[PDB]
Amino acid sequence: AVHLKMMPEFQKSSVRIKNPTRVEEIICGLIKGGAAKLQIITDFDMTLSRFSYNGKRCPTCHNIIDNCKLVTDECRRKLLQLKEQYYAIEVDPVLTVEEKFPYMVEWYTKSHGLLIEQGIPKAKLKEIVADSDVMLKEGYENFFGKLQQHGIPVFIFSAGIGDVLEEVIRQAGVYHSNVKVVSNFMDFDENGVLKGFKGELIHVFNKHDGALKNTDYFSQLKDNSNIILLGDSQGDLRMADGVANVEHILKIGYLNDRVDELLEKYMDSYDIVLVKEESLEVVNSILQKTL
Ligand SMILES: O=S(=O)(O)CCN1CCN(CCS(=O)(=O)O)CC1
Ligand SMILES: [Mg+2]
Repeated sequence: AVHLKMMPEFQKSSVRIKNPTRVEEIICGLIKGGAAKLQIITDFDMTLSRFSYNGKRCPTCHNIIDNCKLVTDECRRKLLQLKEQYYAIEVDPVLTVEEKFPYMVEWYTKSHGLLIEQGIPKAKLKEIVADSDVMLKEGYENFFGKLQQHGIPVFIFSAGIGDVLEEVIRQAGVYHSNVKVVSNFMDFDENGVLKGFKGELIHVFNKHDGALKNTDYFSQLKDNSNIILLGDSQGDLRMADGVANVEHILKIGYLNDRVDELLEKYMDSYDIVLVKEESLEVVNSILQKTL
């Protein structure tokens, strides 16, 4: 039997849970299925990586390139203007999420277009990442470690930049064979210089589309009918839309900012809400019981 009251990780003040009885029954099912039935579906930026550090906001994978030595101050000025204009639409309470779709396509196309003009070589991504301020959430080594030990499928589905994300986890020593990355991947020219992005754009609000376009992955994992989903946006809730069969799914959401505005909505839509929480200890505690 599962009792959250007796799990110390669940007593942290960052832990908000609307329906603890329901959470216990989902976790109960996760434990029952063990390793053989488990898979993880997660975004990257601000979920696996930190939102802030020492009162200073940490970079998204996109920001790692924005802030690097290969990008000029005038470009960063334009990237910031794009962000100020378009982020206001992202967080706009009046527009429906569907209405925000074209605006997100514009923002990401325009910001990716600014990076392309700056001339980013593939060979420099290692240095750029090593010199960046990116941080993984506390407990990432045990997170990735226990999962790889038990061969648990991990699907990292990111609206960020796939090449950057991959370099982050590679340098962290946690890009193991069980980890599949679906993101916006760079397209390089004959000289190994960024000229564009591959495939269909993934942004904060269209992850449903990509979830369905990964049938290959999810049908291979038909038996993995128990899911742990980790997100930090409302859009991350769509990341399991491609899952073959669902027996139990637990949804854990990092609420990193806009806390007063979003808390009620997060508590209604995620089973577990982690408020201004920079660790993976709650998910790790569930894995400890399950694996
Ligand atoms: O062998 S099986 O795979 O069938 C289930 C055993 N598995 C191994 C470790 N235990 C004890 C950790 S805890 O319950 O103290 O967290 C959790 C579940
Ligand atoms: Mg994110």
